[PDB]
Amino acid sequence: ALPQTVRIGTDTTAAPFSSKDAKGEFIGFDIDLGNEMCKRMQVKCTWVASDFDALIPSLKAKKIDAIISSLSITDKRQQEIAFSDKLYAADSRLIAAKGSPIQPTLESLKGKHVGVLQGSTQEAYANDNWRTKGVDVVAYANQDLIYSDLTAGRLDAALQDEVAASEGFLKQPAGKEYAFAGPSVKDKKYFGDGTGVGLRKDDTELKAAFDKALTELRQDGTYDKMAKKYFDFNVYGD
Ligand SMILES: N[C@@H](Cc1c[nH]c[nH+]1)C(=O)O
Repeated sequence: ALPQTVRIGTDTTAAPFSSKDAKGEFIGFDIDLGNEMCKRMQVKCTWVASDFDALIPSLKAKKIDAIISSLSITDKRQQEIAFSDKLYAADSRLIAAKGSPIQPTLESLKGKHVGVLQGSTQEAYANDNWRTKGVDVVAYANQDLIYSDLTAGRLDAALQDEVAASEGFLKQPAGKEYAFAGPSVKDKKYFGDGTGVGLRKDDTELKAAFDKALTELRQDGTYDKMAKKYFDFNVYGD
């Protein structure tokens, strides 16, 4: 007994997963995965653009029915919502100007201005480990503002999902002066185990339907073919 229409919230400032084209249409791997799952679930879907920090509150308030927005599956979030099976892996990594000495350490970052998406796992990590100890962690409503402040020289660095930074910024016109600063930062507590569709905990049938559709599109190679549009590596992980 699925609803006729499933409302999916997403933060469209995370190319190549979720963004808007020049005419305002939603594009990216998350959008492809969502549309493909909806097709297989035989439901209509409405995409809803939202600031990232509003997605979980909107889901709990029933203003949307699902989140597909590179939403990392973390222990903390499991206390509040449910998740589909893994959509893809997502590690975090710092970016800074090319030639910057910056590393993802307190010693390197103390007093420096570091941008993070408000509501993100990166904000949680940076707040607990960096802000408490004297890094100027600045939290933003969306990632476009982060990249804008970085290129304006207002930020020294920014922490976000690695593949989004690489494919959506470093390899794009705006990010040519920038590069990764240090290696990815893996931390089981903060960063979770890949991303998934966020769902209300009581929506057991909707979860089962998303899980079934995801399995199905992985089984028949649709996942790999869609992924190949964006990535020359195994985005799913393990
Ligand atoms: N994957 C991270 C960061 C992110 C998701 N969407 C945009 N940024 C999170 O779930 O918090």
